[PDB]
Amino acid sequence: GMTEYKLVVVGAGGVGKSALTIQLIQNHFVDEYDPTIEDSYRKQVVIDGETCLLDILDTAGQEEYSAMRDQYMRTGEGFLCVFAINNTKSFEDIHHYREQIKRVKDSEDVPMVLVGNKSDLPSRTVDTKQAQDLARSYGIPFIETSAKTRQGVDDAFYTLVREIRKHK
Ligand SMILES: C[C@]1(c2nc(-c3cccc(N4CCNCC4)c3)no2)CCCc2sc(N)c(C#N)c21
Ligand SMILES: Nc1nc2c(ncn2[C@@H]2O[C@H](COP(=O)(O)OP(=O)(O)O)[C@@H](O)[C@H]2O)c(=O)[nH]1
Ligand SMILES: [Mg+2]
Repeated sequence: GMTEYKLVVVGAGGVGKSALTIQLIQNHFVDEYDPTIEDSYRKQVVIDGETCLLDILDTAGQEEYSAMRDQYMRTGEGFLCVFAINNTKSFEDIHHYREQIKRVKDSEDVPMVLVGNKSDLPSRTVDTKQAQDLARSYGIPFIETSAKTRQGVDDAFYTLVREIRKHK
């Protein structure tokens, strides 16, 4: 049968979670997507010759640590932790997202990828070395993306599928 992979995109508001998700789903850059919309989107993709079904949850809204929200995030098999390379605060928030994923999944080795988005912009404030070194501290991959040009979009999502495959 066709394997379905449940992927969750997390990170601060404004980092480009919806833009990255829509680039994967529509193959189009969407510069405007209601920042309050949290929803899931499916796509069949060929990753290493295998057609698999991706189910992408694009998160949104304020933090809520209820039993119901934890139950819903626990359905995720892998997580993209996204920051924007021109927003230092979004990068400094990454550790909080990683800690919450580890808590709900009750595991130290949840499939996860660090994503530095907005790589097309010249206003960089987070050095690539700092981001690579954070991924190394966590023992995860780091992917540089741009939802605008499509740089790294398949690399981010497909690496996460490969991290789920190795974890199973
Ligand atoms: C979605 C997620 C999550 N979202 C946040 C979140 C959201 C908005 C702002 C912030 N800010 C951090 C920096 N300080 C200001 C608040 C943090 N944290 O984790 C990440 C995945 C696992 C789980 S489980 C659970 N109950 C969550 C929630 N709600 C989550
Ligand atoms: N230049 C550039 N702008 C981006 C990129 N991704 C998102 N944006 C912009 O960043 C803002 C936030 O994007 P959005 O996808 O709504 O972020 P979300 O709140 O994390 O879902 C919008 O103004 C987007 O046009 C990207 O890779 N490059
Ligand atoms: Mg959004």
